[PDB]
Amino acid sequence: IDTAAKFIGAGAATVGVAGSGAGIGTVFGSMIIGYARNPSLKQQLFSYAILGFALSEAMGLFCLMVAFLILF
Amino acid sequence: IDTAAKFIGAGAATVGVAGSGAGIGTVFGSMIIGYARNPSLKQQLFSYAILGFALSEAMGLFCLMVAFLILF
Amino acid sequence: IDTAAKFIGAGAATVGVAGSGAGIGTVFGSMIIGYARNPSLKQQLFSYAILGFALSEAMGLFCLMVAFLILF
Amino acid sequence: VAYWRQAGLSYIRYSQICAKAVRDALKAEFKANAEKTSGSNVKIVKVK
Amino acid sequence: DKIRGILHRTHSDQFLVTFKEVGRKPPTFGDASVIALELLNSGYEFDEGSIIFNRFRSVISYKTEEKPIFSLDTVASAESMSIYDDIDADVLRNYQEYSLANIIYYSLK
Amino acid sequence: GQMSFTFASPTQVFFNGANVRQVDVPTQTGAFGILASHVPTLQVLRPGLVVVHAEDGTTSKYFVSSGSVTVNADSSVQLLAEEAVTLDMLDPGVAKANLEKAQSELLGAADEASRAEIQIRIEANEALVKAL
Repeated sequence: IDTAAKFIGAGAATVGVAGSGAGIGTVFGSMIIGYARNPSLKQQLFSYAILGFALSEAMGLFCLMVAFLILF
Repeated sequence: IDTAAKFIGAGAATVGVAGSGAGIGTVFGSMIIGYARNPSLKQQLFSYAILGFALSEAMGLFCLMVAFLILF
Repeated sequence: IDTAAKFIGAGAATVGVAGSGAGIGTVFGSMIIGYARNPSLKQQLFSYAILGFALSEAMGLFCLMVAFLILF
Repeated sequence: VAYWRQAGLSYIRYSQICAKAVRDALKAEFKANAEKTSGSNVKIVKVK
Repeated sequence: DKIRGILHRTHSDQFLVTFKEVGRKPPTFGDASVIALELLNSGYEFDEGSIIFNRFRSVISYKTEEKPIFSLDTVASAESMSIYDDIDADVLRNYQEYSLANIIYYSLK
Repeated sequence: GQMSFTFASPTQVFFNGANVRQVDVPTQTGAFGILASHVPTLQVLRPGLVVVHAEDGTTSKYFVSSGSVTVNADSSVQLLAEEAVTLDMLDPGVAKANLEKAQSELLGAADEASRAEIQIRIEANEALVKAL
């Protein structure tokens, strides 16, 4: 009965990372419309997308680590 | 019952690619409305939308990779 | 008990096809607003939509493909 | 696009009316400077 | 008048419109709008042009000069406007008309 | 910083090469603010007030009618307007009466473009009262 809980738990805990990709498409989908209005690429705009991918994935990749301790 | 825990987990962890499915649908919804202002197409407008796709679908594809380990 | 794990893996895996159905509303929504700027439509404006529509549905079918593997 | 668009008007024909209303809301003191500009003096000659 | 009176012989069939009663009273901006309005609503859809006038240097010496008029929207749609912002072909239609009334008022003064 | 603001009527000049950090212009297709390094555009005007914020403690409440705002590549703008008057030359009392009379002719317009001319006139008097 311990085995029947560990495998449903982590697979439930994987669901949330779908939330992460559905915002992380926006943070490059705002930089496409960002650079196409004002070519300010090499300055601070592109580095925000480097922060923007790094931040929201940290909301995402921790949820995968939640799945591991249920599995282990 | 021991084989049943294999089946219940992957169908739950399947859905973590649903948002990453829509997370690539908006990065192409930008480049329509991005290019239609500034025809600088073959340059880094399109080359950035390539990078946003393969990064986001990989985080969806790793969600399918854990579906196999719950399966196997 | 052996039949019951077939249908949770059938029901829960089919859920993820909802997400990519949300994505192709974006790209066909964005082609309406991109055309209203710059009527160069029969060129790569409309062709990028059929680029994007095939690429998002490929993820959603990739979600639906495990529903036929794990059920059978 | 607006209502003055898609009905067959020009932006000068827009700009004539909205500037004429400002010259009607002026007082009695600054009415002469609305009479000053008042640029209806050029005649029209087309040969046909 | 005296432009039309000189050119009445050689070029009587290349006239579009002629504007008389000019120069008695001082010119104003309303007369630069009367002329520029009738240059559009005539039926003649043109694509380039130029204006000739006498820009003066001093009391003694003037000079007859030459200045072009980019009236067409698509010749004003080149590489140097793709850097610019959200201007469409409707905003640039309204803007390029207004600069026709500002080159006439410059020429009239 | 390092801006240039020019504000000229046909007959008079308000600002020449003197910039103060923030310009508010009523655009035909919305509104904007000039951040002294704004991404450059070529816009045209609607009837509405221009409130230039001087450095100088206070603001400056002008009211244009129809002009053109050209912010350019270097940090420098050129705002030219046709009827750029201040507030105290206008009377509010005549501006109240001019509204509903142009609404009365709106139903009495038989043609489609002559009625479209009436829709231009009611919009300018609507921005007249609310600015006051």
